[PDB]
Amino acid sequence: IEQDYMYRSQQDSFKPRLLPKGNKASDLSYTYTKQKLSQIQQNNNKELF
Amino acid sequence: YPWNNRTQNTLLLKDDVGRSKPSAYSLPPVDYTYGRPLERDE
Amino acid sequence: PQFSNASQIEVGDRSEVNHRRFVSQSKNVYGNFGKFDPVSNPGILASKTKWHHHLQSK
Amino acid sequence: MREIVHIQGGQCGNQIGAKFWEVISDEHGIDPTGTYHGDSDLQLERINVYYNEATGGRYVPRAILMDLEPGTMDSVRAGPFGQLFRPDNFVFGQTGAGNNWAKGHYTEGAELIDSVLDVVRKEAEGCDCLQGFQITHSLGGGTGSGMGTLLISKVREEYPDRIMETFSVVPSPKVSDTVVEPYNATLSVHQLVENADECMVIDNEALYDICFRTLKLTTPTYGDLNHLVSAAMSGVTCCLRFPGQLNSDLRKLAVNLIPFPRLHFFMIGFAPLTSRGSQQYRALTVPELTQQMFDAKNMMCAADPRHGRYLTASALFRGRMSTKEVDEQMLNVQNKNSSYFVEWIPNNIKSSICDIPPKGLKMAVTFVGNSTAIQEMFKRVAEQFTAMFRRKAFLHWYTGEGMDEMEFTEAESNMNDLVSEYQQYQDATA
Amino acid sequence: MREIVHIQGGQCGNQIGAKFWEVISDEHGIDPTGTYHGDSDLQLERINVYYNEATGGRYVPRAILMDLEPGTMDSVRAGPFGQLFRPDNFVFGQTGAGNNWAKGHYTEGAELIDSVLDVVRKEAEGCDCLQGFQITHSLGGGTGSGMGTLLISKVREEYPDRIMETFSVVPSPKVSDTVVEPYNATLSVHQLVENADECMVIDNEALYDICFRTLKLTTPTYGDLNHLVSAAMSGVTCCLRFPGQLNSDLRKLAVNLIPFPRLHFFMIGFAPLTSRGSQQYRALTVPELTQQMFDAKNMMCAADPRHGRYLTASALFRGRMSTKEVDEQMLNVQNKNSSYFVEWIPNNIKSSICDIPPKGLKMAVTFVGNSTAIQEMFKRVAEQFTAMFRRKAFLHWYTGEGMDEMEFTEAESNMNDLVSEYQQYQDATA
Amino acid sequence: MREIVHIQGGQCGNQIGAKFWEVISDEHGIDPTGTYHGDSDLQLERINVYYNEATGGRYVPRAILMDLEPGTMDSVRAGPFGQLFRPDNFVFGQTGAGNNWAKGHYTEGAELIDSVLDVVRKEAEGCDCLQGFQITHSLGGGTGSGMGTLLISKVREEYPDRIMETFSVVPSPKVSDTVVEPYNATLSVHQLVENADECMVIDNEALYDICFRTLKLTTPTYGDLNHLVSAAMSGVTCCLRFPGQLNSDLRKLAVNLIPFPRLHFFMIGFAPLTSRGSQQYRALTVPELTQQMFDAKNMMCAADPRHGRYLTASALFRGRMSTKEVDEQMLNVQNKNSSYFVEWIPNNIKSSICDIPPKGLKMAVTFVGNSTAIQEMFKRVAEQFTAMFRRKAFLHWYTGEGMDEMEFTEAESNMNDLVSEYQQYQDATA
Amino acid sequence: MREVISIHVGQGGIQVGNACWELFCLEHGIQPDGQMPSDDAFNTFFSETGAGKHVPRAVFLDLEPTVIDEVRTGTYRQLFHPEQLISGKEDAANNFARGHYTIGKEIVDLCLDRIRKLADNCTGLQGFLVFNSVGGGTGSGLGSLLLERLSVDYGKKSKLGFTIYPSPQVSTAVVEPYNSILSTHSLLEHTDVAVMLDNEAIYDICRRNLDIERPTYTNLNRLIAQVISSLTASLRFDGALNVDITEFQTNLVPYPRIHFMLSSYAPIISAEKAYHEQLSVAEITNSAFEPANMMAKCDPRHGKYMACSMMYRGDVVPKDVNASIATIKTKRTIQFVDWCPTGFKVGINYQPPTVVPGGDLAKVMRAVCMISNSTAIAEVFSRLDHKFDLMYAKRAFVHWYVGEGMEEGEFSEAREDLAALEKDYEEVGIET
Ligand SMILES: Nc1nc2c(ncn2[C@@H]2O[C@H](COP(=O)(O)OP(=O)(O)OP(=O)(O)O)[C@@H](O)[C@H]2O)c(=O)[nH]1
Ligand SMILES: Nc1nc2c(ncn2[C@@H]2O[C@H](COP(=O)(O)OP(=O)(O)O)[C@@H](O)[C@H]2O)c(=O)[nH]1
Ligand SMILES: Nc1nc2c(ncn2[C@@H]2O[C@H](COP(=O)(O)OP(=O)(O)O)[C@@H](O)[C@H]2O)c(=O)[nH]1
Ligand SMILES: Nc1nc2c(ncn2[C@@H]2O[C@H](COP(=O)(O)OP(=O)(O)O)[C@@H](O)[C@H]2O)c(=O)[nH]1
Ligand SMILES: [Mg+2]
Repeated sequence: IEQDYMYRSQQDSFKPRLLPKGNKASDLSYTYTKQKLSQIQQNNNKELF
Repeated sequence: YPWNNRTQNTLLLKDDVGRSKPSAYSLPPVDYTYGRPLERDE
Repeated sequence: PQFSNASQIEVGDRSEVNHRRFVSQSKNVYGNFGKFDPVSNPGILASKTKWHHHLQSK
Repeated sequence: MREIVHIQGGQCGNQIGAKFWEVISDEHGIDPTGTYHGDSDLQLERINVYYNEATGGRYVPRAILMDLEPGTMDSVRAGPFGQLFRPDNFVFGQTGAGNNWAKGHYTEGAELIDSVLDVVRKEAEGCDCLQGFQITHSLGGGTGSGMGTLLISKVREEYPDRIMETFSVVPSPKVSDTVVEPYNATLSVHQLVENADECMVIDNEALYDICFRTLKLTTPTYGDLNHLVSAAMSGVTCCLRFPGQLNSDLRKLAVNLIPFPRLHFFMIGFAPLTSRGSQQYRALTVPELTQQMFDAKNMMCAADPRHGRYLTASALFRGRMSTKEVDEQMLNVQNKNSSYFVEWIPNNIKSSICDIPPKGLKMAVTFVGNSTAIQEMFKRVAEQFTAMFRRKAFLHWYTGEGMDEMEFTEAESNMNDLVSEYQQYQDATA
Repeated sequence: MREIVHIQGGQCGNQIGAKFWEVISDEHGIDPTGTYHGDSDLQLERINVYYNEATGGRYVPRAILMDLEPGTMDSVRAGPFGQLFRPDNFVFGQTGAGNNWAKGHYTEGAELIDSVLDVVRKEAEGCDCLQGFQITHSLGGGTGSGMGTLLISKVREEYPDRIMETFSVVPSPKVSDTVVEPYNATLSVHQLVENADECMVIDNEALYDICFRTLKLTTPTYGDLNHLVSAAMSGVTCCLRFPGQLNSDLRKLAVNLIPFPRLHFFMIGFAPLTSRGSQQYRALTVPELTQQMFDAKNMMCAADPRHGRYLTASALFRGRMSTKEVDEQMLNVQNKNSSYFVEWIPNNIKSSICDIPPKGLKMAVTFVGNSTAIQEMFKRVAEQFTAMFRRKAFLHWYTGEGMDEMEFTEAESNMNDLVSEYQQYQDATA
Repeated sequence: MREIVHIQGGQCGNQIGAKFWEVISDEHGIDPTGTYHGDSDLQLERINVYYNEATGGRYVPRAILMDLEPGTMDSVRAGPFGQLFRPDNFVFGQTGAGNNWAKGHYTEGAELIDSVLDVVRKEAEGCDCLQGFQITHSLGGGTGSGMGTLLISKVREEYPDRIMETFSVVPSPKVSDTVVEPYNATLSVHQLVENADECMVIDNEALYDICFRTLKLTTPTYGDLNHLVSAAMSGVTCCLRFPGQLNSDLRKLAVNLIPFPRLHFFMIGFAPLTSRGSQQYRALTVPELTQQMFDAKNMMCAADPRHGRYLTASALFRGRMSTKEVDEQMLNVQNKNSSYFVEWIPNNIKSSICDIPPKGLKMAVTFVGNSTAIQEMFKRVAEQFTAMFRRKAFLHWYTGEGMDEMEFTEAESNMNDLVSEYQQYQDATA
Repeated sequence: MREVISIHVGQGGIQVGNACWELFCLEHGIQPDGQMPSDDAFNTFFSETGAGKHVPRAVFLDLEPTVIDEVRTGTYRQLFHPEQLISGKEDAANNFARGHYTIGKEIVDLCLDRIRKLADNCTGLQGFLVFNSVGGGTGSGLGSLLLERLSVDYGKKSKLGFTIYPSPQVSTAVVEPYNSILSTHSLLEHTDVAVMLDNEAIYDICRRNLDIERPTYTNLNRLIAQVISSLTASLRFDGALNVDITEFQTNLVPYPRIHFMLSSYAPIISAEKAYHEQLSVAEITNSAFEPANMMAKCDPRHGKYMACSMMYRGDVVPKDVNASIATIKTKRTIQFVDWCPTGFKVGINYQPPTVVPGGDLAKVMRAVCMISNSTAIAEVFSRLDHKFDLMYAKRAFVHWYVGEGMEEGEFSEAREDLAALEKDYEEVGIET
């Protein structure tokens, strides 16, 4: 009984972690936005050969 | 975690035995003097 | 056949979560004292009171 | 504190008790291994009313299982939630009673009764401040109706002050199981009237009618009737086990329900009861709860409340609600149906509120009513009993075991006196 | 100017697409020969959204038709308005799927999608600024559910920023005509939630429900059901093609209806709907339209929205009216049904006005609602899947093309997680 | 604008209501096609009271039709003025009640009233401001008395403040055409006293008597009787639709005419009634009108008011006249017949004037009276009830489908109490 | 330097007392744990622990632990001294005999031990406050015992009893008339002043003024605490006209037998968003005299007034009260006994009434509390006498009392004590 209560007490203290971060196509669009917005400046940076 | 006589919720869950009754509210830390002080006249 | 009593009358509908099931009226009504910025605008007080009463009832 | 012990007797009593203990364990968050699984801290606040502390934190009920046949105990133990009970409380005979009131009250009871008295007195001395006794039995059998009432009489003898209430499943005439039902039922009524402080009668016909009409289930079993009885019975101690606006323990009910000491037979009912295919809509408010409470067909007895006048009534509200509405609804019911209430008892309805609703419900109501309609169920049993005593058949087995017709003659006269004095107050005017 | 392309697959998708283009052509006054017939210049101001420009002053739709069996394309050509479609846009297989998800998604779908992906890539480049994609297919069929969901995966990979909308028809357990529909339905659902930005559920049971009772026509046919979907399909994108007091495109609706990206399953309904012998008797007004819009039986899904909570809702009014009728009624319906709307998002309803009514009507409303009550149809489908999968019935066909049981296991977990996520957000309080 | 809705049930309600809508449409100048072709502007000022306008300019009555069989609904649709009623307002079953109260109130009535209650609810909230309800049904029949009284109870718990009227065709033993009248007559009366605010009883024998003697018609038909009842109905709400000197609506009638809550049964009459061949030989003056409306044989009930004392009466004059005669004649008839008016209430007659009389008439009067002479209908019905209930004849049909003799006793008991109290004030003195 | 001790007995007294101590800490800035965050008015109701927290001057009595441990586990566990929360073992169960002769004597000794332990600490006692609901066993049985014992322990010390008499028609018990009659005889000569606080009137005020269709016991206690706060506000706050506790019962009591009061409070303003109104003194006084506004179901127009005490708190000027009082006298519906030409006593306090955050009432600059003595108070005694008449006629529920230390006698003189009391009101109000 003591071990049962130890296990339940240690397992019951963890729960309030939700942080909705589902990203399946939203992540793809987000990466596309970063890529274009960050790489336009880098495109207007290269030195000619 | 209030299992039986383990952690402070209320005296009913305490039901302490053996030596004394456990601390309940907060109590002063270690060695506070209890009561109205005296012996002052300026 | 199913052995023993095998009751299925299911008096409670269940599948309903009541987070405030064990909150007594004597406990909750007398000790909220939540928010209530000491503002002098009657409208703010009235809106806050309506929201507080809605939260208490629900 | 103010704890109550449980002693269940007979097959009917054990069937009631198993489901009752399952219901209580579910309410208080206890697994069939006696390990706490509650979520709120109010669940262990008053667990000591029914439960005790064992080493390691295991909780065990104060139930005493007693009968004459081992077939009930070895089945209730093999069933679910049977591990809570201590085997020391498992006491039973080996010869049976044969549903014979004389046999189970005179012959084999005299020597088996010592062990059950020893265990019940051990439990009573173990508990700190006893409040009352509860016993579940039936008057249609022999071992129950006889042995239980003998035990009740003597435990009253050593505890004349503590209250004591019992639940009785009185036999019904339309669905009869035993040919000797009038005999032992009359004997149990005679031995119980002066011993039980409170008595609650349950009709199996009424349970069938309720389950057929409002539950709309085509196939009922003994589990469902036991479930209804267990719910209605556990609703009584709600304010005793949980905080409420107006707590009202068993002693409070006794004062407000019994006007005269010989009138303590009650009918009970429960609400709400929705169908299994109930749509998800609205919520239960007070007016529908009280309407279904005072509905006559909701009563758990074959006696029709509209056939008589209510001496008094009691309502046990479960849930979180205000107090004005329940009082004005009781006053509205009284003003609407004053013809069903005797007029020399103004405001003859008691109300109580408990702040912990049954799990899975928003609101619930328990009804206990002392009405003058129980005279019919006494009258029909008496008519059967006199007809089945004039024959003087099946009488030789009863008389050949130490008794004779004197007890029957004095019992029928006493029970007739009960009906006469019970109708006297119904016909009395202010 | 923010045009969209149309893609339709499967037998059901082709019939929905065949009748949908008839409604749009009539709305913009295009004859079966592809020549303009309209009266006002407003019908030509935004013609480029759906029709490309061809020589001679004729228009051709930018719709790609796909199937695994060419018999469907022979039928769609011989129907009315069948000459508008460009013959190059037909891409077809010569084998068929045979109501098998595996065959249409691994063997035949993979080898054929190279051709169709080239066509849709060519169509997208032609436009100056793409707005999005819309898909019409059935989730119970083989080619529609199998290859249709794989094309969505490929298109999403190469066009991330664009929005995708799917009018999906899932089979209901009441009107069931395919034994193996539970397998290919759940497999597509897991794939659909991964990539599709918007999903709109349609049930043949609900379409039959509307026809029998609302329109009161004795013998409906598949043409009647296709007409209801086509009316709703054109309504959602109306304001993008016509001016109005308040503008709204597909992206705007997606922003105001999707709080979390995994919750993108909506239900649609169309109003008004009147019988032939009842048009002379009903007065068309905004209060009448709003009352029918939230009617539970008016939805095109088997899910009953009164069993859950509307997370968000949207309304697109078509016709000429003042904003007071719109704004006041949406406020009124939210106040009277505060129990059917979740509390932590106040004012969770969106209104739009377009001043061009349909032909023969003076007012029309298209409704798109996001509700947690849609989880129950997923539960019913998953209920039938687990009943069949434990016995591994009809499994050797699905394992015959290399797909293994772990994908079957993966489908159950992801489907259950989606159902659980709906339940969590319904039972939440501030 | 304080509009009223109409509900008609049973065969009587359908026939009376159909004839009623003919008179009102004629009064308001509405053709059977629903297009206005009236004469004066006064006919449109308050047309919203009885009619709803649909798009296109046609007016449709706001009436609900009730029956358990399509036998009478098809005829009224095929008859004249049958195109006015909206087809969505026709609700019916397929089994019928068969002159059984319980069938229309417990088994078939309960399952069917869910649909019709939706129609009434939609009709009520659609209009701006309710004024009340008016009911036309029969108490000696199955579907009219059974389902009819159930809906009165159902709508009462939803609209507790709105007024409600009934035009009840109670049976008379002289016209004996049903052998089960006393059973379902008492039950309907018992339910009608707690919910209906105003009841106006009608008898066929009284109506037949008026036709033979006053109109001197050699052979009448239900068409003639239905017109006389419809004439009284329109006269009650005359001031609610047209300008006048002393307007009086339905609520003003109840306040003046109901001294006590349980005294709300009235007897009505109409004047002037004149034979065809002797119309031009007599003058139309207020002294002539007031002489006939107090005639004991002019009212629609077989009871003789000269066997009791009036508590309160009301007269609703119509047309152009002088208030001096109206006030003087009422005082004159109240003094010369002081023995027929109860003393402890002074000036127990109310008068009202409306300027617009019915088409083709100069002046008309509707008389509504509250007299103790209505106890004869309840006394005679109760006598037949107990004469048949004593032997329990014709009883198994009721008790075989969920009815019990308990509420037969309750219904008879309450009605008998109503009789005792209703004639109590006849002997009461100040 | 001035102190008052409050005693709570029974569930009715405990619950109403919980609201009062919530109110008092808010007025004086005391946190729920008792620690001052971030003078000496609190000395009337609190005693300093020496450094830091404060302790209320109260003791809680009941025969059931259900209410007491709820306080010990609620949000106010941090405040009370652990031994003033006296808890019993078994309840009286609406049985006056049990609370007076069976189980009340094992706890009354403990209470008086704690009673003296609070009186000796203080020095300037003015009077005792006791709260109880008369329609119960332990509420009335212990209250009668405490008053009788305290009568000989202290003698001339003032005592205030805010009893809650049963409503004319609504009630929660069925044998509550028995307890009310017996206890009334005990407190007819043991308490200096008592007030009528039946439940129906408080329901009517909540339904009408607050416009609340959902009133429960929480709302009623909040209204009662407001009367208490206004009643003792002159003791701890500076006012234009200070009036003490001993200033009350020397002015409101013509003869020692007649000392029953009734209360009224105004204005009762809901918590809405309107501009409200200034609520001048002249109009708030008119509402205080409204027969429907009285906190007891007593019709003052059915009798004659004897004396009236009115308390104003806010920024009320003495001239406004004097003008308002004169207008009230001219009104015909309000009349006084001939042998009492002057019958008004007024007290004015500067401190405005406080508002509980989350409560129902709103903030107002003016308020009035009324305590009056009228001949009409004889009507409540008559109705309970008739109710108790139909009870004792057939001797119902009597055997429960008889078997628990009561004999048949006490119901006899309890009748005659009220009959004598009723006759006293009739003869006082007659014209000279
Ligand atoms: N105003 C108010 N009155 C209450 C409250 N609780 C109980 N009462 C009154 O108390 C009366 C009945 O007494 P009980 O509730 O039984 O309390 P008691 O008198 O101490 O008796 P016990 O229950 O044995 O403790 C009722 O008539 C109520 O009027 C409350 O919270 N507020
Ligand atoms: N409600 C209910 N009735 C029961 C149950 N078990 C038995 N009965 C009734 O009890 C009657 C027989 O009682 P019996 O077994 O002779 O009682 P015993 O002699 O004390 O065991 C039968 O008519 C049954 O209807 C039960 O679990 N619930
Ligand atoms: N609403 C609608 N449903 C259709 C239509 N045609 C077929 N269906 C449904 O689609 C199901 C068969 O799908 P199927 O043709 O095998 O899909 P496919 O394999 O992708 O072509 C049937 O159960 C029909 O109910 C249509 O025109 N409209
Ligand atoms: N005045 C009048 N009475 C009618 C008419 N139709 C039926 N009745 C009377 O109604 C009684 C029969 O009622 P019934 O139609 O069977 O009631 P239901 O079955 O509930 O609809 C008969 O005695 C008729 O006299 C009508 O058009 N006018
Ligand atoms: Mg108590």
